[PDB]
Amino acid sequence: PTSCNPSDMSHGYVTVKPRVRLHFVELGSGPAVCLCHGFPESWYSWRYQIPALAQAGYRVLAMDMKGYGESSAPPEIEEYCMEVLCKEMVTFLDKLGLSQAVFIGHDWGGMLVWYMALFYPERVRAVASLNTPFIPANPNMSPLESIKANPVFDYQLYFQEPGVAEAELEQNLSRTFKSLFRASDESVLSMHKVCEAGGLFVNSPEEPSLSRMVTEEEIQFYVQQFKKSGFRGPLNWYRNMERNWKWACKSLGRKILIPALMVTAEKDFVLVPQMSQHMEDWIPHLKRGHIEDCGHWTQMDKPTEVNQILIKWLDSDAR
Amino acid sequence: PTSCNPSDMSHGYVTVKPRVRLHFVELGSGPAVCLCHGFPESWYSWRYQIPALAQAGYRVLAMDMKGYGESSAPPEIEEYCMEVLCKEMVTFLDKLGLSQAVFIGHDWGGMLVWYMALFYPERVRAVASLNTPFIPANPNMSPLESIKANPVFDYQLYFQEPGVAEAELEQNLSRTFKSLFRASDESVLSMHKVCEAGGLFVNSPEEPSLSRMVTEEEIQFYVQQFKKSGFRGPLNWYRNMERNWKWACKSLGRKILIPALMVTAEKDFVLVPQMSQHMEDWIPHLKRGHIEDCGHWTQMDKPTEVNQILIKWLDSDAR
Ligand SMILES: C[C@H](C#Cc1cccc(C(=O)NCC[C@@H](c2ccccc2)c2ccc(OC(F)(F)F)cc2)c1)N(O)C(N)=O
Ligand SMILES: C[C@H](C#Cc1cccc(C(=O)NCC[C@@H](c2ccccc2)c2ccc(OC(F)(F)F)cc2)c1)N(O)C(N)=O
Repeated sequence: PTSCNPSDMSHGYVTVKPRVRLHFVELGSGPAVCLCHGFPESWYSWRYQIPALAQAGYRVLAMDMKGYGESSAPPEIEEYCMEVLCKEMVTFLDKLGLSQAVFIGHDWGGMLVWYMALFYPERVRAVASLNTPFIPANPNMSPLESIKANPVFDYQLYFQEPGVAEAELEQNLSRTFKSLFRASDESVLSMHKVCEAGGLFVNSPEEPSLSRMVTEEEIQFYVQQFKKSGFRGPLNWYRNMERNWKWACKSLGRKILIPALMVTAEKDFVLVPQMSQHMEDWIPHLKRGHIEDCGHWTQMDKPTEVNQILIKWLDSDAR
Repeated sequence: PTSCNPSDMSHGYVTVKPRVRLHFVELGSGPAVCLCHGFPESWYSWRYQIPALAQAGYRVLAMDMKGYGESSAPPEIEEYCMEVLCKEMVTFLDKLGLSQAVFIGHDWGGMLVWYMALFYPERVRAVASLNTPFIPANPNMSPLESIKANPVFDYQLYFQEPGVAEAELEQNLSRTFKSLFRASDESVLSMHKVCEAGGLFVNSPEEPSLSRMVTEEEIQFYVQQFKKSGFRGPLNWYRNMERNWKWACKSLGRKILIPALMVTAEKDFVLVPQMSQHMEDWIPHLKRGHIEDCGHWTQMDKPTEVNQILIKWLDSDAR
């Protein structure tokens, strides 16, 4: 599929709070579709979808999420709780004069668009998530306890204390992104026992090979983006589990009634497809896509499949 | 009508050439409507139309024209010929992924949108001009000669030599804009015999009163905008008459066939309504509005009337 060159894009900026402005890239005309990337990514993670969606007749707004890229990265950890992040995205729509938008997210952006649909359905025309399932909060089980009962989420405890994971991820950015952005069959990093091994990359090469999914030029773009604000803002998305849990609990007796799509990825070994298995009981109008041979980095692993799934669903359920 | 606060707007930037980026403000969803201001104005001259058009179901893109505001102001005079300006606006649409837009202009922006419709009709869904008529080039009469046969366009000869009008318009910006932005019954400046009187403001108060059309805060916004690049870029729009005439002559045997609207203003003593009188012979699908008691500064003189005319025409002929 056709990709984006960053300097041939229209760049938009919206101030949603005194020291917080959101940056986005904008392409096409038609119904507004807002794309929300995950950790640790960029608007550029949507590079294969932006031209394709615009060509299909949508107005694509591909965000730099708060903490990333050209968006502001306030220093405070609580600025990255889901409650604040969602209300800023509503303000974003307000300042653009958009009554509604389709929201499509991946990874942490998938979590965000689910909560947008849950708490601001009147502002969400339709919602789609790649990899990230929607699991309603259990008001009887705290979040950090649910993380210890699952060993693959152990890197999340390593991410908790400010400054620790930042030093490792920032020490060599090219190594960081070449180590992360890999197909499942190429994966080089261990998510289990990160805390007993000292860090996330201790048992990965100092000069890793380039994944089949990405070019050297595409890696260097992410590198350039993360030189701006570093990893603190991105990591802060993980540092609000108790507040996110308390907020999510305030919604418990309610369903998501708007058109919705869940896209699972066969080889995402962290956000595994089985984690989505009873989403229908909460989301009555939920539709599904599923991508075989697809790892965690869904948009760049299987861009053609992603594009086909999204455009078919947009054309029937969002338009 | 509701106006705009500049800090609650979404701001967009598009690079159309190596050292030229266009700034615009963006509000609403629906068909793309691009608003092009005149001399010496700003996107903010559309402040009463932007919320109203967006509320009526349009996606408003209100430009800072090249040379103004947050848009680039390259130094070269030939960068502001109509030929270059229009091709940049096509590039603008290209980079936004817009196949077409409605173009609405006033004053020099009215001239620009007429030439967009003439040379790039496939990119103009519909075209509207406030005050500025469309008069096809006379290939037998040079432009500076046509200006001497009309005494009201004598300030245009004063505008020709670089640096001269700049010194007068820049010497006190608040005085400049308070002197210009006035109703016809309040007008304080003489357009005739500017060159024999030495300048444009020689016979106007050093501390002029504030027009009924504008507040002190609105004046100071223009003042702040013109501190950025000064008047050279704006004045350069007048310094390309021979090239604009040669380019316009290349189109001579052709009509404008797209939906079109000409809005005349009873009390614009420079762009007088009579100047539009045989536009129908060139623009077969031309419709008309006419605003009584309206001077040159149409959008802020009669904003409610302008809004009503534009929305009625957009809803029938552009949508
Ligand atoms: C509320 C709270 C939560 C949450 C939550 C929600 C969405 C996403 C994430 C998340 O961590 N995304 C990063 C995954 C990424 C990664 C991992 C480590 C470091 C950097 C990047 C990765 C990379 C390769 C890979 O390949 C494979 F699959 F491993 F082979 C898989 C994943 C966390 N909570 O407690 C519960 N229960 O939701
Ligand atoms: C191709 C070439 C051309 C052209 C062209 C096209 C469109 C617009 C203009 C233009 O000059 N716009 C500025 C008017 C403005 C002004 C005047 C002087 C200084 C600053 C601002 C003004 C202010 C108050 C006012 O009030 C009233 F009506 F006077 F009472 C009227 C006008 C020139 N050409 O040779 C021919 N023939 O088109």
